[PDB]
Parts: sequence; structure tokens; C-alpha cells
Amino acid sequence: LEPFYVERYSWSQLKKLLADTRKYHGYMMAKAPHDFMFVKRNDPDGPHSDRIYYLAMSNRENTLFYSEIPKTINRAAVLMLSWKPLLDLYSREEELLRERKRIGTVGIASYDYHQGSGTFLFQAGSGIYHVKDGGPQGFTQQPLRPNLVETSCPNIRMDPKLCPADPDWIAFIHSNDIWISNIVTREERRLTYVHNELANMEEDARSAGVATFVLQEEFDRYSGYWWCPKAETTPSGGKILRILYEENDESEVEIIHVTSPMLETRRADSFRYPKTGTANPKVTFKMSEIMIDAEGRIIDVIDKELIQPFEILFEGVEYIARAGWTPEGKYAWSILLDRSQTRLQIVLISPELFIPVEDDVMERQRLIESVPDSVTPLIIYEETTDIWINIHDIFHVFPQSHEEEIEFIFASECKTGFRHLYKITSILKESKYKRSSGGLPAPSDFKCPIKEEIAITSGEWEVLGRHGSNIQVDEVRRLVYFEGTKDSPLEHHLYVVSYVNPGEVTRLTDRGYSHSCCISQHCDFFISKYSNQKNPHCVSLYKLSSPEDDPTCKTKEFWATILDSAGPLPDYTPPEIFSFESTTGFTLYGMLYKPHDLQPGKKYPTVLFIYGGPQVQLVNNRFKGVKYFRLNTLASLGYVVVVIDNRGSCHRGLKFEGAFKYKMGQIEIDDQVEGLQYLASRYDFIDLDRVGIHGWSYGGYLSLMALMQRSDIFRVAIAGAPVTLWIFYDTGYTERYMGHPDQNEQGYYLGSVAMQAEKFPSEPNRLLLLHGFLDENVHFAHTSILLSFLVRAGKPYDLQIYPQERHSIRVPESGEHYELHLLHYLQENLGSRIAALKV
Amino acid sequence: LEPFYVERYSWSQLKKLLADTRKYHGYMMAKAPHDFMFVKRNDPDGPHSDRIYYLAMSNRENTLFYSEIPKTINRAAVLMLSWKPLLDLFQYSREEELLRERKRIGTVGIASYDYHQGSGTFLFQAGSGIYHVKDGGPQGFTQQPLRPNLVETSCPNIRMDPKLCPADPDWIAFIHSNDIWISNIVTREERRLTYVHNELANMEEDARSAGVATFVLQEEFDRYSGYWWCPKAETTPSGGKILRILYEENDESEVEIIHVTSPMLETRRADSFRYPKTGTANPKVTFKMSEIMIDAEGRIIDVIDKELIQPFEILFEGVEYIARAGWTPEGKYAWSILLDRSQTRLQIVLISPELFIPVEDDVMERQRLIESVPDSVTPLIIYEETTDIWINIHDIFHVFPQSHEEEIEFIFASECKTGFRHLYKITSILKESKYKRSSGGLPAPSDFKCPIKEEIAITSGEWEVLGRHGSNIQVDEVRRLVYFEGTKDSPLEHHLYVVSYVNPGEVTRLTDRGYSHSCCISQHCDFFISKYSNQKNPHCVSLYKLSSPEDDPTCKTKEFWATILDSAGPLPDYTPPEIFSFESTTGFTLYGMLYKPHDLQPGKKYPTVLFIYGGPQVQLVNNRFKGVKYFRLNTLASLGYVVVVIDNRGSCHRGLKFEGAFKYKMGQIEIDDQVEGLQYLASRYDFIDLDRVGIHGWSYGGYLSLMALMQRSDIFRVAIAGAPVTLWIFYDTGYTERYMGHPDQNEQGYYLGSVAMQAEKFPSEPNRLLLLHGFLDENVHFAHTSILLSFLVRAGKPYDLQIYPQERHSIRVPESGEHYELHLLHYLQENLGSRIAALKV
Ligand SMILES: N[C@@H](CC(=O)N1CCN(C(c2ccc(F)cc2)c2ccc(F)cc2)CC1)C(=O)N1Cc2ccccc2C1
Ligand SMILES: N[C@@H](CC(=O)N1CCN(C(c2ccc(F)cc2)c2ccc(F)cc2)CC1)C(=O)N1Cc2ccccc2C1
Ligand code: NA
Ligand code: NA
Repeated sequence: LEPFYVERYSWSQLKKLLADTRKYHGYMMAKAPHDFMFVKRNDPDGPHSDRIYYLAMSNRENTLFYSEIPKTINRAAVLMLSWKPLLDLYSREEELLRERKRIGTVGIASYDYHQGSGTFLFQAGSGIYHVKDGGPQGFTQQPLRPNLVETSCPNIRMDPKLCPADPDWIAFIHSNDIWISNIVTREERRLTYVHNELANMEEDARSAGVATFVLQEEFDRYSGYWWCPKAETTPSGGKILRILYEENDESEVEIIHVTSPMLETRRADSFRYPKTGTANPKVTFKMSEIMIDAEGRIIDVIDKELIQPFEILFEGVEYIARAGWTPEGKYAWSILLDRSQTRLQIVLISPELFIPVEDDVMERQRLIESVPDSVTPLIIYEETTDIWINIHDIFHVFPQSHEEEIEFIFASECKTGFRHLYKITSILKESKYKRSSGGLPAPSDFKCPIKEEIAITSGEWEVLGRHGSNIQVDEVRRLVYFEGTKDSPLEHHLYVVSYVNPGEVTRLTDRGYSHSCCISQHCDFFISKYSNQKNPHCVSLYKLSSPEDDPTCKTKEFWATILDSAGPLPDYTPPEIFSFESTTGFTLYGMLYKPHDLQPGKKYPTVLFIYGGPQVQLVNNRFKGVKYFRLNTLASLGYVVVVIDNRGSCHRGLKFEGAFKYKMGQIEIDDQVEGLQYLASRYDFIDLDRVGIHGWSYGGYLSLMALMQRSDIFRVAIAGAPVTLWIFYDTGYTERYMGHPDQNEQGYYLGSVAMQAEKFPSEPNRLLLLHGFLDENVHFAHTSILLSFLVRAGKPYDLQIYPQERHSIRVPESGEHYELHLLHYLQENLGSRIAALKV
Repeated sequence: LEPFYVERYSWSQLKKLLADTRKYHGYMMAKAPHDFMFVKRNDPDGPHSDRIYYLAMSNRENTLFYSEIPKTINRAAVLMLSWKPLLDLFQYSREEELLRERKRIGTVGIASYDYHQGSGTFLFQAGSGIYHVKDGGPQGFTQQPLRPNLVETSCPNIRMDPKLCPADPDWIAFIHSNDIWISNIVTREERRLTYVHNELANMEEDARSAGVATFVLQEEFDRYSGYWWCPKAETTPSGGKILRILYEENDESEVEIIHVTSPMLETRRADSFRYPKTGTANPKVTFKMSEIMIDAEGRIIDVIDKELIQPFEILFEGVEYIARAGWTPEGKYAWSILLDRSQTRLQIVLISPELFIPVEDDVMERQRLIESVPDSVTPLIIYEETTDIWINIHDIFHVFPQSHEEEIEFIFASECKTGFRHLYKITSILKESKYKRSSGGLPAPSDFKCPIKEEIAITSGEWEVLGRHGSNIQVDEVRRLVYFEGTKDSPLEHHLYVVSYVNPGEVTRLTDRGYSHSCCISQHCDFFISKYSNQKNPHCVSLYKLSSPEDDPTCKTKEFWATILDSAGPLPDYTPPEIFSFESTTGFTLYGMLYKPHDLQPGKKYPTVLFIYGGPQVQLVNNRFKGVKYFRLNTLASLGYVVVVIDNRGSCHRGLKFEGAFKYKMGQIEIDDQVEGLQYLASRYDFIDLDRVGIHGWSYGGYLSLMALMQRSDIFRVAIAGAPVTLWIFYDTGYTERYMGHPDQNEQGYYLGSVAMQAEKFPSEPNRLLLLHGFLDENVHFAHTSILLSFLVRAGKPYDLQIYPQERHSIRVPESGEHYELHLLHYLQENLGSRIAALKV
């Protein structure tokens, strides 16, 4: 078995190779359609049933388009829908929101719509805009020129929402406080006086209507205020609009510094980072009550807080995970977690729990007594788990047919170790607790009796409720659509099933692709964005319908294509998915890129690309030619490339994910090496003497653990933005997988590569560290403090900084440098002949 | 000519080598005696004339010793003085750690001491505590260690900058939270004089200090103090007295704030620093005075704080920096050396205490006090000089006793006239000023200027008198001679000289040739101590007795008296370099050092490592012992590298025109000279392989290392750059504005001098650039390195990077230095010297 050595190109030549092979990927890296919305025409003469609206990128900016859904289709041919443009057209906190949401594309990111009026409302650039289409005013046949919402506000306006109750009114966040503006009457009004804009963030820590760093980064909740969907009518012929909102106080939260992007300044931004073990923000609910007269003039605003403290009414709650209003607008719901994230609660909150904010004790005491004792929080649902709660967006409340009962669908891993849908009915008891006594409530005084718990789905697979996945209820046919892994962990698919008499699960998407679906609000259409290992992504429209004899049974017909596939890329040879039975008692899946132009008898250098943390699955049946293109390029340059989804990865169950609880970094490489050896025993072109490992973020963490724990196997490790020290990562993430540092002294020690710098190799040209200098998430100090201890230990390293980058690489020049450095580093210290001589 | 390749040792092996060769230098890295002071015994029957006191390091802390100077010696033998400990054994803050960076102090212990002659009172800081002992006053001389006496305090924070009052040795003063305090060491009365700073407030809110030198003055002007005691005390009719303290008050409200990484990396926090970058404002500065009334037994009756009658901007037109300050011997006037922004216009200015009026906010009482001071009471510019190059600040400034009321007489040094720094006796007549304050107008550009009655040149020629880094002048007023250090005999050797300041001409050398010297004269001008060395012989401290022939006091003769510190004797594993010189096409002889590779093979050619500084204020090449400091240059020679060092133009100890060569033009002229001298060595010695040359330096050295890779990528294969200034706009005022001027008047100079701007001009080949930097560097902020990497990333150029996260501008932590040396040797091996390095292309 003679070793294959990779051709030794210069730095300039490799750049030209990377340039050339990336030259025809301009069209490939531009956003496919999203935020789909179906709206009916209601024109019995016209040829179109629906108009669909969607954000898309036609190198362009991201904007609203529309397309026409026909009443009928010529089934001989394949219809491709034409994209009509709907429209005709960063700060610090805008940049950070884009980092927390991981938004890469510039342009309009989202939009509210009001059905009754046809009003779009969207932020675009600095300004907020609004146009009507599809309501009373009908349907434009050409681009619309949008209307700028005017403002007296000096600073940037974030998080704009239409009022569902009255589309003339909108709300937004300005300088950490809630404002409202009327787009007809031009009336602006500040609803909250919490944050003084002029004061320092060290002095003034309170905000209102905003989600703090932890909730944005680890719970994907970006908004922190919620319009009440209905308006209560006054005797005056006016109305009351309500807004529930979170109010954070970050006074006791640690203040870290992060380098400012303006390197010119040599300055540092202040952040509130609650590191693991430290205080989270002190939270509470508030409600602004807004009285409007019979033609949109604000009579009065009354800001109102909870009758008792949050710590009393919601015992043991740390994070407000999700919140909103029930469809009727009667109750305010909230999904709530404890500190350890092992106990979830869904709680209804009557508006009568809130009372006027009054610093005077006489009036405050009279208001506390004026609210009845019967008015109480209602914990309609609770669950626990030995592993942890995975927050998701699935939660549907039904119409309230009885005063004393509520009915809803929620999802959970806590019964079976697999996320499934459950229809639940909770009795709303008058609480045992009485506020009159001047005592504090018992820990199960607000808990509702559970009348019904029908499991809608069940099995060795999961329903998806994150990254856009959710459910869609059809209340007429009493069905529910959802995405799942039932057919395979390697393929996401759309399914439907009755929530009444839950029988079999009818699959709707065709096997052999993975699907990202979305159902028309009128439950008569769905759009699938799908791909597979060989075929690029493509977005297609499918019409739903039922047999006359049984409306439960749904079937689908292809209607039209929204986005056509690009077709197979000339250079790109995709990888083969493989699986092997582990000694751990689990099937682990892998991907293998065989070297291109495979020589008989020879063995090749091997790059293990890895993420291996939670909330991620690299190995599945989607097209990897866009995102992991350079793994194919590595194959063309002679490297074997391996990717293995170890234990802890998602889409395999909660027990699979919980494998590394308290044990992070300790088990993941054992699976990687097992997968790497399964291939070596079954393919003799894998040179195990020359194996490299590389990854970003958690992948970078495991790259260090690989070279630390198993230097015998891995020759080189290239670690990108790694946590080298778990004590400087946030509460929300770390405490979920690792607990409090006092209750896991050994897990934290063993999981922190900075505490174990003595175990790194004393040969050079093995460790390479990459990091964004401006990283606010995996703060650079992870790399800087590891380097401090590597220097104490007398160990060698190589360092590459990206001074204009935060956690992700956004600037193309930076990404070009990275890809070029990585390719050259592997050539020089793994692949080439010079690399072998070097030892 | 076949190429020699260096033994390709492993990382673990090279650490062993560097560890083994470091091992037997425990004694070598220890501080020799310094801050010497002679005190007479005045004992007819006693065998000793003087007792010397000095700071020294007997891996010990720096502490006070004394030795006994005999009345006579046996001239057959060589007397070694015994080191007697003055002190008995004892029972870092942020501001200390910065001061040590500003003063460049490596060693631990007692840094300095004050001494009151009349009482024997020492005063010295050691740790946070401030201590005193008595020895050599009326009380007498101890034969045993003394117990250090802690000055007790009610101050919470570190007391910095203690100074003994020369008028009363019971009173001391110190800075505490940027304000001046005084404490009596007998009565224990402590007191706060200035109420300017609020310790509990953030520096962003409150940046007014009192009695402290701001960042630029400490870093660039080597003034580490902002208050000065008046040396005599005015007596009151009460029976007690007035003491006075001149002090600089600063206001850094308008100065830009940058953020430097905190050393505690765990916090992930940064500290706020007032860094006046080139272009931006320096602090608003002024003189103030604290008038301290004491009664008959040492109680403070009262304290009056006083300010200038008119603002500093009016009274001292043009003045940015207060460079030096203090009082005249009698205490009649306070003096001050004052520069303009461009640092091309120096002024010496006498300031009467009667210029200061009590501080008042009430406009009624304030206006009455302005009228009560006479119009004759005025600033007095006693000396002014200008220059097309710049003004190098120095400590040489001696005022004589004042006989005629209207006149004042002094010695001062200057490069401005001759082009080289020489001494000048000057007499100045003190006019009542033309400007009159009662008028209400403002003074014109030179209404305070004094008639120059005399300007005798005590020295002259193509060589400089030294007045920096501990060099100064001693003045025998009886015999009317002035002692000084200089380069008259050679630029490569410093020597002690003496000359008359009445009838100058002949300049008698006192130190022996063939060595460079660091000398120090007794206050009674009858002894001198020289710390001397040369390229071959380690440094050595000896005591010499001065004397004259009966007939002629001018004729000064020395005689060896005793050894204070004996030479360690040549280190067995050390070969010193050869000094060389060559005629440059610039019209200047440039010198250099040359370490040949050990066991030199005939016929084979060797890889070459040019080591560099090359900026102003320093000379690397001279006849001093380079065996301790530049030891690893020899370690490179032993591995089979040539090592070259050349002092290019703009260097040091060669006059102001030589230094001025790179005015407005930094980066541009230096690498020419380095390459010329390197090409000179190649044309003469054929063991120098020019196809494998590397450059390396720290700070300005690293700056030029980058420039050399940038400008001359044909000559230099690799370049290792340590803590470089990549971008001149980010460096401070006092330094940049001096050599490069304001950036508005010199865009092209800055552009060409800033490597970050010219990132495109770096090579596209990897394994050539290596950047090193202290991550906590407060002077050459890490941003220089980070922003350079920004544009190297943009340009798609490769680099190697090494960070030392515990270090500021110096490398203090031993583990950090060990790693730097290991990485440097291994980088040079794998990318320049070794065989595998050759195959790598
Ligand atoms: N707050 C978490 C969050 C998290 O762990 N996440 C999984 C990764 N995920 C992105 C992703 C990255 C790489 C990949 F290959 C696949 C997905 C992603 C997903 C969707 C999307 F649209 C854009 C990006 C975001 C959420 C964190 O940042 N660290 C970074 C880090 C680094 C070291 C150790 C622990 C952690 C923990
Ligand atoms: N503020 C100045 C100050 C200055 O220019 N100085 C000359 C150097 N000098 C030290 C020195 C360093 C290296 C060497 F080889 C010899 C001496 C020294 C002197 C006495 C001592 F005890 C210990 C060290 C201190 C004063 C500056 O720091 N930079 C750093 C820097 C870096 C790049 C470009 C310009 C400058 C300008
Ligand atoms: Na997020
Ligand atoms: Na200094």
C-alpha cells in the first residue's frame, strides 16, 4: 500500500484553483423562496384561485414577490410559476439581531400581513414601510411603491409588528422601549418609560419588549412584546388595545467587553453575558393597556404590572421561553422553564392579574384588594425529564367551547423520549390559593387538573418544531399536518393525521428526498423545498384534496414549480451515506467523499470534518454541493473526507441526544474514531497514519478534544472558534447540557481543553487555531486564554485571526482567506510529500 | 560555494538546548550597584574618609547597601570593598505595574531613595509601604543593619511617588488617587493638599489629576513625576514657617480613550486608558502651588492652594509639553523647561512664587487678588532655542548661586547651535517685562524674553555630551570645573571628561580607553565610580580617587582606589562579535557587529539573521559587553547562523543631522543602510549566503522587519516582526509628532511609513511573515497587529501569528520568554537555516 501524496501547489496557485471552482457558484448561493402566504382571489370569473406571497432573492437583495396559482392546469406540461415583484425600491443592534438569527441575506427579512385590510408591514433598510394588496383594494398587476412610516424617533426602530385588532396601529422597539404609531393618523406614542436612552448601559440596565441575549441565542426568541389579537369595545364607541411584554432587568448580570469592529477606534463594546453559574436577567410580565376613541385618537395609556411578584406567581421559573395570546384574545399564554431546563410549564394569564403601576402604597394596596382572589395563574400543562427540555414552536390553542375548559395540541419528548404531538384538555379550577390571607401559594396551587391526554402520534421517531418546522391544524376536517423523521432519520417528510381519532399517519412527500414543507392557511395546498444527495434544492407546489367518501384521507397532486432545480453540478461528485452498528448500541450514520480518480493499491490522507454537538445533523439526504462544496474540492485534491454524526446529534431521539449529558467532549471522538475505523477495515484506501480533523464552533471544540484525547490517530487538528473553557459560555446553553459547575466539577474540568493544556502535543505543525476576533458568542478569550496556558506548558501552535468577523464568516475575502489557508495547511502538514518528510 | 544547513533539532530538543544554555546564568542576570551617594565621615581619628551608599542585588530583591572608603590604601594590593547591608529584613497594584512599564524597570525591590543631607534621613518605597531610616547625619554612622520605619497612613490605596521635603526632613509628600498628600514622619500628621480627583468616580467622568506626569510625559519624555518641593522654607513672624510645593495639574477630559485588554483574561474585560494619538489633543496642563503654613512645633496651621494669576495659555504662549520642572537652589524661583507642539522650540522659564494667587471662585475676591500682585511680577524666559530637526529633552540643567539680584547664571546642553550636544554657560538679565497686566491687553509673542548677557561654549566638536538615561553633569563650584560623559574619543565608547566652565578649551579624559563607561561623581568631586565593560570583558564597577597637582587645580588626575563589583570574567560558552565599519554612499561611516558561525567550515556558505532596532534614541553597536543582553545572538552563531547588526541612519550618539536623516520619512531610509552594510559584508566575507537572509527585531525593530520584507523581498527570505507599529496614526503625540510631524502636514510620510496601508506589497509566498505581539500591550496597542491582519486578509496574503497573552510591551513572565525563544529558533530552522526549509520551496 504505497501512500498517495497530494500535488504541492503554491499559495497563489491554490487561490487560483479556489477562485476558478467558485466562479460558477454566484447563482448557486442566493436565497430560495420563504415566508410563504396563500391569499384567495374570490373572483369566480378569473383564472386564479390563490395568490401566493413570499420573500426571495431573484446577488440581488431579498424582497417580496408574488405568483398566480391557477384554478386548473394542463397536465401534459409542467407549469413554472412566474415571479412578480410586489415592491419597487447596519447599526450595532441590527448587526447583533442578524447574528442571533443567523441571517446571511441582506434585504427584507420578514413581514406582517393583515387579512381583513390587505396591509403588509415590513422593515426595509433604516425605515419601516406599509402597502395594501389582496384585501378590499384587490390585487395589483404591477410593482407597488411602498409608504414610509414617519417618525419623531432619533434612533433605529426594531421589531415592528402590525396590530391584528386594528391595522392602522403598529408597535415597535426604540431604545429598549415599546412605541406605537398610527399609520393613518400619524400619532406616535411612547408606551414604556423604562430605559433612559441617554444613560450608560452600566447604569441603566432595564429594557422592555426585548428578548435578552440568552433568549435570542439559545431559545430562538427574538421578540419580547405581543399584541392582543382582539380589541375590547368601550361604552364610548371606542376600544382598548392591549400589549403583553417581557420586562428584563440586567443590573446583576455580568458585563463583558468585546472588541468593536471599528479597529481604528481601539475600543470595546459592553455586553451583558450571563456566563454559566451567574445571575440571569430578573424577569417579569407587564401589560400596556391603551384606550382609543372612535376615530383613532389615543385617549389614555395605562401601563400595568402583575398583582404579586413574578417569583411568587411563577415559582422556580427562570426563562420565559415563549409567550403570546390565545386566538380569542382572552388569556395570555406562556411556556416557562426552570433554571436546569428539565421542567416546562404552559400557563394561562388573565389580563385581570395585571394592575396599574403605582408607587403610592395607599392606591397600590386598594388595587391589590380590588382584584378578586379567584383570578389566578393557570398552569394548564407541565412536564419533567431527566435529560432536558427542547423548546419548540408547536403549540396550538383551540376555540373555547366551554368556559371552564381549554383544549390544545402541544409537542413533547418527555413521555416517550421522542417528540410527538398530544391533544390535551385542562380544567380551569378556581385556585385553592386565596390572596386575602396574606400568605404565599403552595407549589401546586395554580396547577390545573388534566382531563384528557390523547397521543396523536407515537413511535421511534420525532415530529419537528424548530428552524421553521411547526404544525398546521385543519379544524374543519379535524386533522393536523406536521414534519417528521418517521420514514427515515436521513429524510424529513410531511405527514397528516386526525387529532380526534388518531389513526395511521398519512405521508404526503415522496421518499428519496428530504423536505422542508409549508401548508396554505386554507389547508388545500402545500409547498415543498426538497433535495437529495445528487439533486439540488427545488421548491414545488402541490394541491391537496380528499376523496368524496372520506375527508380524513388526504391525497396530493403536483400543481406547479415555484423554483426549478439547478441540475447536477459538473465538478461535484456527492458523498455516499453509510451506517455502522456501534459498540454503544446505536446505529451511527456517516458520509464518505472518496478521493477523485482513485488509484489502485494506493492510500490517501484523510480529513474528518465534524460538528458533533447538539441541535445539529450533518449526515442526511440533502444536497451538500452548496454548503459543503469544499469537502468535494478536498476529494478532488486527493484527501478522503469523512463526516460522522456522533451521539448528541439531533433527529435520533432524546436518549441519543442525552448521551453526553454532564459529559461534553468525553464521548464524541470515541464515536468518530469508531466510524473512522469501520471505514478503514472496509476500505484500504484510507491512510490512518495521516488523518486530520477540522470543525468550526462545536466542531472546533471537538477538534481540540481529538488531538488532546487521541493524538495517536489524529495528526493535525484545525479548531475554529472553539469553547476552550465551559465556565465562560452562557447559562442557557451550558447549564442545559452540563448543569451547574458546582454539581459537575469533573465534567467541566474534563470538558475544558484550556484546563488541560499539558495534554497537547510537543510536536509543532499539528494544532491550528482559527477565531473571529470580534466574536461575542464564543468570545475570543477562549482562544486567548488557551494560548496563555499553551505558552505556560511550552506547547507549540499556529494561529489565524479574522479581525472583521464575529462567530460566522460573513465577509467573502475572509472566507476566501480561510479556505485558502485550510487547503494549504493540509497540503503542508498532512497531504503532500514535504509534510511526511517534515516529521 | 555549497550551502551549510543547520541541524534539524525537534521542538522538544530545542527547548532542552535553550534550557541548558540558560542554566548557568543565575548570577549573570543580577543588578549591579547604582544610585551611588558619598557621605563624608568627618572623623580625624577614624580610618575612613567617606561612606558610600547604593542600591544593589546581592535572585534577591534590590536593597540599600553601604561600603567604607578608606583614608589610605596599600598601593601594592587591590582593595575590594565589603558590601554592608543598611537595612534589616521586612516584617503589584495597577499604577505600580504601569510605572514599571514606563520606567522600563525589570528588577524587584527598592527602586530609588531620597536623602536629606542635614539629618541622615533616607526615604524609600518598598512594596506598597514607604519607609525611612537615619544614617550619616548629626546622630552618626551605624555598624549594623537598621530597622526600616513604616510611614503609617489612613489612605486606602497605594501611595505612589514619595519625596522628602529638603526644607524639613520630617515632612514627606506622595500621590494618592491622583492627588498630592503630605505626611509628617514624627508627628504622624497626614493631610490632603489637592482635592481634584474623586477616587470613587469613573475615569470617563473624572480625569483631572494633580501632581502626576500623564502617559505621554512618562512614556516619551521620561518624566515620571509632577510635583516638586521648594528646597528652603520662608519663616513667618509666628516662629514657624511656610513650605511650598510646585505641581503640574492635568485635565485629560478632551484626550481620547482607548481600551486595553485586562490581564485577568477570565473577566473578558478591558481597561480605559487616555491615549493621545498623533493629531488629537494632549491634556490641558497648568502650574499650581500648595502653600503649607506650619507652626512652632510642626502642626499645620493652614493650607492655601494657589494658581497662576493668568491662564497657562496666555503666560506661556505656544507651550504644549512641560518637559522638566523644579526650583532654583535658593528656592527664590521655580523653573521649567517648556516645549512647543512641534518640539522644535525649547524654552527655559523662571516662575516666581508671587505669580501664584489663592484659588477663588468668587469673582469679587478673585479680581481684588489680581490687582494686588504687581505688574513687574511676570514670567521670565531665560533661554530659548529652535531647530529644523527637533529638541531632544535632557536632565542637564545647573543653576549657580545668585550674587547679582538682576542676573541669573546657568549651564545647559544643546544640539541646536553646533549640530551635536554641547554644554554652554549662559548669563541672563532679568528685565521688568514690557507687558503690563493693569492695561487689560494680552502679552505679545516675546514680551517675557530676557537679554542674553553671556553665551560661552564649554565644549564643541563632532561628538556629544550625554544627558539622558542617568548621564548628567557634576559641577565643582570651588575649582570651577564641570564633569560630564561623552563620545569625544569614540561613538563606540562612553567616557568621563572634565573641563573648566570659566576658561574652557582642553577637555581632559578621565576614563581609560578600550572600554565603554557609565560613571558617577561624588558630590565633593574627589571620587568617581565607573561601571565599565567591553565586547570581551563583562561589566565591572571600580572606585577612582580624583586629585590635582599642587600648582594647578585644573589638571585633574585619577588613581584606582578600590573595586566595588569585580568582573565575572569571560563566560566560557560565549564568543563576542566583531565590530566593523564601512563608508556609506550616504556620506556617513556606519558601524555594525558580526557574529560568525562557530566551527566555521571553509568553502561552505551559511544562513544569515540580521537583528535590528534602527529607530531613534538608541545605539545597538558599541564597545560594551553583549554577553548578557544579546546572548541569543551568540546562540544563533553556535547553531550555524551568521548574525549581523548594523546601526542605520537615524540611530544614536552620532549628532542631530545623523539622527534627523529620517525626519518625515520613517521606514524609507533605514533598510537601505541595513542592506548596504549586509552587501558590504557579503563582498568581503564569502561565508554569508545572501540567498538565505532573515530579518528580526522588536518594537521599532519589528516595524523595520516588516518594512524590509515589504520593500526588499528579494533580499530577505523571512521576517519576524515583534510588537510593530503598523500604522503611525495610532501612535502617540510626543513621539510621532516629533519625528513625523502632524499627519495633516505629512500625508505621504505616514502612508509610506505605515505597513497596514501597503498590505498589497507583502509577499504572496507563505513561511516568510511571522508576527509577534503582547496581547496586553498598552503602548504599541495590539490593534496595530490586528488591523494589519485585517488588510493582509483583504489582500489574500499569508502569515504566521504568535500572541503572548500575559505580556504588555516587554516580555516579563519567564515562561513567555522561553516560548518566544523556542518558537524563534524553530521558525528560523524550518523556514531559513535547515535543509527541509530549502526543499520547502
Ligand atoms: N448558541 C449555540 C447555538 C447552537 O449550538 N446551534 C447549533 C448550531 N446552529 C448553526 C449551525 C452551525 C453549523 C452547522 F454545521 C449547522 C448548524 C445554525 C443553524 C441554523 C442556521 F440557520 C444557521 C446556523 C445554531 C444553533 C452556539 O452558537 N454554540 C457555538 C459553540 C461553539 C462551541 C461549543 C458550543 C457552542 C454552542
Ligand atoms: N515610546 C517609545 C520609546 C522609545 O522610542 N524608546 C527607545 C527604546 N527604549 C528601550 C529599548 C528597546 C529596545 C532596545 F533594543 C533598546 C532599548 C529601552 C530603553 C531603556 C531601558 F532601560 C529599557 C528599554 C525605550 C525608549 C517606544 O517605546 N516605542 C516603541 C515603538 C515600536 C515601533 C515604533 C516606534 C516605537 C517607539
Ligand atoms: Na439563535
Ligand atoms: Na519611558
